[PDB]
Amino acid sequence: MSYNYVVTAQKPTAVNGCVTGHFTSAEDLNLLIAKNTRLEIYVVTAEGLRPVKEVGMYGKIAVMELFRPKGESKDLLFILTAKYNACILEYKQSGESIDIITRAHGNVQDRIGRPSETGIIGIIDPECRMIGLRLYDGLFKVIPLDRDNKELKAFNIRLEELHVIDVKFLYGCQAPTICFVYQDPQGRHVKTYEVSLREKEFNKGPWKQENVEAEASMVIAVPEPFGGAIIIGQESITYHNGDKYLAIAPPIIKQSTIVCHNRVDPNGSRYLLGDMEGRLFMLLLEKEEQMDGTVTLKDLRVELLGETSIAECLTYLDNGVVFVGSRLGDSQLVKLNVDSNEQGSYVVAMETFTNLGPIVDMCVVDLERQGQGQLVTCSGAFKEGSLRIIRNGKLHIRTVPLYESPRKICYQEVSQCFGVLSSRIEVQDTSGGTTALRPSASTQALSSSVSSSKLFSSSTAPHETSFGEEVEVHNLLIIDQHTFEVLHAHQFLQNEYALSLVSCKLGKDPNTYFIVGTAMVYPEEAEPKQGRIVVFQYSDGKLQTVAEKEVKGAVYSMVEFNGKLLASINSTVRLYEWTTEKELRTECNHYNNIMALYLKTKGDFILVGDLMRSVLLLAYKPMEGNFEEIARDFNPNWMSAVEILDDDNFLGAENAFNLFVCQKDSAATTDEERQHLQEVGLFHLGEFVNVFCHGSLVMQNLGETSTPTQGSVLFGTVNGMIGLVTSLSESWYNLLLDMQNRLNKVIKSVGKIEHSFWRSFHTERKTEPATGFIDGDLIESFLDISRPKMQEVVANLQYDDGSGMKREATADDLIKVVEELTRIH
Amino acid sequence: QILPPCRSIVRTLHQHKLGRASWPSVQQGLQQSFLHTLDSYRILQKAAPFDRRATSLAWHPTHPSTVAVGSKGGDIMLWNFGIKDKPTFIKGIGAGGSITGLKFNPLNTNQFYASSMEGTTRLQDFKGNILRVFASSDTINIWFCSLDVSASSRMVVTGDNVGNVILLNMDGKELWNLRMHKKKVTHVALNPCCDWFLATASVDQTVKIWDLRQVRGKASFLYSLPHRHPVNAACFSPDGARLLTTDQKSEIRVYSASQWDCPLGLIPHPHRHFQHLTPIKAAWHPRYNLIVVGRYPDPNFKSCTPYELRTIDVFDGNSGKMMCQLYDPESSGISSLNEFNPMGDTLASAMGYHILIWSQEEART
Repeated sequence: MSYNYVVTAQKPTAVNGCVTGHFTSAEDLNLLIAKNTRLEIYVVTAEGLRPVKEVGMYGKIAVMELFRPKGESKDLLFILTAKYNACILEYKQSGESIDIITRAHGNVQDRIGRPSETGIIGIIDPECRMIGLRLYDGLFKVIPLDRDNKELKAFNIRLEELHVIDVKFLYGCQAPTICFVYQDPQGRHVKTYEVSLREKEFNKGPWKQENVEAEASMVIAVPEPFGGAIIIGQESITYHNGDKYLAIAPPIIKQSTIVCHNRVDPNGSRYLLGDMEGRLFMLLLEKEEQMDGTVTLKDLRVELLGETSIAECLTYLDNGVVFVGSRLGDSQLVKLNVDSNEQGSYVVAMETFTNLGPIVDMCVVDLERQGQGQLVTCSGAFKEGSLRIIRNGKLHIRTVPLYESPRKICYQEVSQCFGVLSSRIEVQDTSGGTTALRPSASTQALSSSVSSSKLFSSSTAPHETSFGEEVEVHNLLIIDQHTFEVLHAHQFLQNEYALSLVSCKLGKDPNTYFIVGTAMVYPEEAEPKQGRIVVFQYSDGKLQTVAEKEVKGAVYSMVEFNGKLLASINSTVRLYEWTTEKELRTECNHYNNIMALYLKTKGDFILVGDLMRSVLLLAYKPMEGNFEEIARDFNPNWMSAVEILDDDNFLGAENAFNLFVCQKDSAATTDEERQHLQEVGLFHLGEFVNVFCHGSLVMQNLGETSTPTQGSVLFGTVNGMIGLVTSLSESWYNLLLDMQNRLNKVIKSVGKIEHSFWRSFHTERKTEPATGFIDGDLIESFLDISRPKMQEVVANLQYDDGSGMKREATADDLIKVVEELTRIH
Repeated sequence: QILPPCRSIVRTLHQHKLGRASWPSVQQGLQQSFLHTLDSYRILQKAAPFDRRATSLAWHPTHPSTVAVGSKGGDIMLWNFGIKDKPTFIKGIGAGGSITGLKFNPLNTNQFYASSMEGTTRLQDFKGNILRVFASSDTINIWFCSLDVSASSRMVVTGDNVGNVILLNMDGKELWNLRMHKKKVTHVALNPCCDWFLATASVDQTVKIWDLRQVRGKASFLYSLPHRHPVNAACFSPDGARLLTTDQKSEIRVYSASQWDCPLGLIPHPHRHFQHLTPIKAAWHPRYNLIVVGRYPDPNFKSCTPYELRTIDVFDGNSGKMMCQLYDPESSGISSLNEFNPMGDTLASAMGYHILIWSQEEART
């Protein structure tokens, strides 16, 4: 009965993977980049990148590696999805038409299995004898690379080692051999196995197991003439090959974990290394000659190259140019010089590529013109953190670097500024408290303040802190709406995290306040036992503390409610009134919750999102001053966000990247039945939704009666994808669902993956087809297919143009429909 | 209360909102949180009696506060909390018609399947009307023992005291009743993520994994796992990848997908079997890797804990060790059965002549 339409407005920008090779031709140097559903293919130039192609796959690209079997003139591409769709692809170009043809596809999902902690791993042997996949503990999946393996059939080998840290195929082995690091009660160790296809089993590797560093975390399989493997840990770097053993402990690497690596020279003589702080290092291999003409590794040395965005992945292209693919910050093209500049860095940025992710919060404001909404998003993470300001007229994006992590944002019209919660990282100083690693918005504000509310220190205890523990220091920033200058910074207490923020008017008081909810953080607490509501007033460029209220828990969420303040603290919902003396005073409480993370409101109704118990509909009862439980979503769901479509329709998002829509049971004849919401809509989005918000980007044609869509809810994602959800009537839903089926019979799916499988509701507990949701991306895909195939899509399709009698639909009719639909975002 | 290394909940939650930290780390922390709050279930909420002993228990899957229970004397009760409308009852012969298996109908929640000592696998309503008998012994001193159902496959299955299992459709159509074991079968269960391989447990010191579509040839089974003692239950997880099994002397085992034969781990715990006592059945928690079981002390068992009372023990699945202990005086009976709701906020216990509800704390304004 709830019918909705969902569409992408800005595709994801975060980089999930990157590889180099020779994909489009043996002579071409290609770069492939994976952003979570999108694959971008560029040509490497001396100066940078020429875009050649961008495709969407009906799947989350989890593995992406290029390989070149014997007898092939150019490389093929293997991709694996999170739903375990494996496929081998070939590049085909003819004229200006480029198409990726499906050479092989198959579903490698097991009938049963638990996904592993360190996630999916996929590797391809250097000699293209087999593909290896780590999906489940205790198993190693092998897809033999036979020419006949067009279904990508596979076999399982038991792996005795259940907690695998990393694994790679070795080079220079005359049979396929894997080398992998695993964890057991004895610590972390490195081991090898040969892979026997004809026995479908492991055989003993060529050299024995070794104990490795306790935080040994990455394996690199070294090519000839060196051969062997390098193991990268947090405190040590080792190389092992048979009787060869060499370890180094450079102090430089202690400050941040190396998390990505890349081979510079095809013979392995140099690597680039990136750490969690975005530092970029060179790793250099010294050769040792031998009388027999082989070459072994003599020594390893590391030299700091410079600083980048925190890199998820790196690929050296050519000519000292490196592509830095980031999910946490903007991706980059950088140039490597042999000699340093004045400050000693060898890195110079060439090009920056936008990253909207992570989108942790956002709001819509008519900054410049009435009715012309612009989006302001809390973007990024640590020193790469930013605000992003997005406006139509495709889109113009202004970036405001903050150098720290935003959490929430709201707009305060009467002061013409924004309030933003943020957090920076500090470490212990030489003798004193803590120090920040660089300047940032909270440390570069026009004015500054310090706390004095000593209600926090109730039975404080001294805790011994080892040298250099990092801490999150939280602040509230006041930001100019026009210049985005840091107007003010208010620092919260030490070890106190600010989690929620609202700007609102309360009671009969005409003043507007900034309201912040916090929690005191100790390491050993499973949940918070203390927190604050803090009411500030902004005037004369500063925050003034207006009021405080101490509670025994974390204030997850707050919202203004008919001049009152509703708040959720761990398993409780409390309602406070704002007194003439400027204090919060409790009206009523509700207790039946596990963990109330998410709140939204409409009228007197409240939608509560639980950590693990999907969603709940409460009502405030004004004629008794307490709550009545209206209904509950009795399906468990690990929520990430909720939203109210309207009085009757309730939106939720879950950890398995699905959305759902619930309604009251209209056909209920008893209170017990009336209390059950029914999950009437389901849809696999494929993204992690953190935030919904009301608003729209497209200019509203005020009084635009008779459009297909009703309502407008934008949402932001970790990958920087921005989407819109809206409501639909029944007839349009029926029309567009029939369109989906007809289109899905026409569109060529890369890897021959069925669209229904892709968009199917899927968890480790249940798999169900989608319902109640239209895939706006699928509808939009109508406009790029050829006209005869458009006529095929509408062949034998009954269509009602406007208001009237039904008739045969023409291609132009549906072009007009989809074009009208494109203007909603 | 006593818990191992873990910290920084709000940090981990935000890291998940950033994509840095993976979901299962958060799931681990929140499993820890659920156990932490479970240490505050100590205030026993509710107790409920009726006539002759309780033998089997089942949860209304969709609804949290409703539950069905079946007695030693063929007495069924259906009970909701916070209603106070004098719960629903149906009586039986009262002496030798002990129902011993009970799961709800996923279709008509006011119905239920049942297996009886009378020798009548039936499907019957809570109003009293017998909808349909499914099988029959047709000779006394031969009765049914086990029962389960699946909706995605639309199958019903049930086990005997002699060694043979029956498999029907919801509308009859019996193509089964070949013998599986030589003696009584205590429990049987279907997979949730797939639909067509099965698990069965028996008094034969063996637990068996079947392929209900492929095997037809009188012990051309798929897998057979041995034991040191008989088994009272072998129940799948909801995820489907970890199989739990429980003995009669002192043992629990966790088997994986990978090599059903060999075990991952053994969870020793005493639940020693007895004639007049209701047999013990360990159980999963539907959405974590926890296990919840009732204890029945043996003075000869090597206790790890120095305090040995008639407690309800909770464990973590993939480790081996414990995390919490439920106890409440006024209820010093021994909770034979324990089952969490599929919902995840409530727990039912079956003690001798008593049904208990162990819900969380009610706070104060």
